Amino acid sequence: STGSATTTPIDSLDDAYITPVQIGTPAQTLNLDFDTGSSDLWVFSSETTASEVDGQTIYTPSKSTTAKLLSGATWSISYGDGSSSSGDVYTDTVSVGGLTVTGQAVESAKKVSSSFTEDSTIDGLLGLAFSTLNTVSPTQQKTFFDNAKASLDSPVFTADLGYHAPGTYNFGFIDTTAYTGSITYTAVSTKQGFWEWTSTGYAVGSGTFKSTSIDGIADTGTTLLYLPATVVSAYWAQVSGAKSSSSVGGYVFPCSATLPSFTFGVGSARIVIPGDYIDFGPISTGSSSCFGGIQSSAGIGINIFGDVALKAAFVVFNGATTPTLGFASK
Repeated sequence: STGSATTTPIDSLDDAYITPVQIGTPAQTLNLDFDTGSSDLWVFSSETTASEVDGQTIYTPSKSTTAKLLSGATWSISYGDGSSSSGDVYTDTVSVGGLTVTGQAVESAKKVSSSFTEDSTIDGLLGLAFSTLNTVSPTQQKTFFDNAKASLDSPVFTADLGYHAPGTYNFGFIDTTAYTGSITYTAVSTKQGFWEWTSTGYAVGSGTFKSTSIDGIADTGTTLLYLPATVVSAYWAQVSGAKSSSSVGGYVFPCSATLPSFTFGVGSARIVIPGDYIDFGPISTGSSSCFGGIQSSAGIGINIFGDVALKAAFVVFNGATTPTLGFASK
């Protein structure tokens, strides 16, 4: 089997991407944030505290003929941005882009933090990291990908995120029309439960490539590119007037600037992030200070190749017995 679904930016900045997901019988379509940095499929639901729902579409298990309470199971998750959610669990039929999994754990939110309530465009998350990170207790559950894997034509999914445009998540096949050149594969460590890999270095604009090992995670659920302070300082030093603002919470730059590109290494291959991808616009409405898309990972404890980096590539998440990542230009 295979699946193929379009993923759409939630706003003009590409702050996140939503993908329609069918849950239950008859289908209830929710728009979920596919997150390769976590391993829970959780939704706004009929059980979510009413004051914490503001425009999201909800899953109502009582209206699904295939829903079953997973008796005694609970979940509770905290993300890198300080957001959180928790609740109980149903199993139900879940389809993505024509690929169906029966008996998928659908984590029904009873509580969500303010950042989730305030984002009306995101109806929940679909985690695509390793199932070792799934928070369901006392019986840990499998991700949609892990449950689909055995049925897929190839044990892979691919992320093809757009810049200010829709893109695609495919399951079970590699669309050879969706990228240019060849795919470079690189090793993955699953020790922390992430798609963790080591970049071979970086360049700023037209500058020379610096060969240096940068361990980090491929995380579709993180907007920005978070790298070591040395790397980030070297980037922003090439932008007149850029500075790190403790008041704003990262590097800002004059909105009048033209940003340089950023290159990262994948083995001997190179992925170029155009400068425009690094512009996250005014810090507040009407400001002439703009927020940067490359930020320091200092204090986060991991480097994160978020959407800013991933959207510059066609990315293969190879879930074979020995997992690997692949990157291609596009």
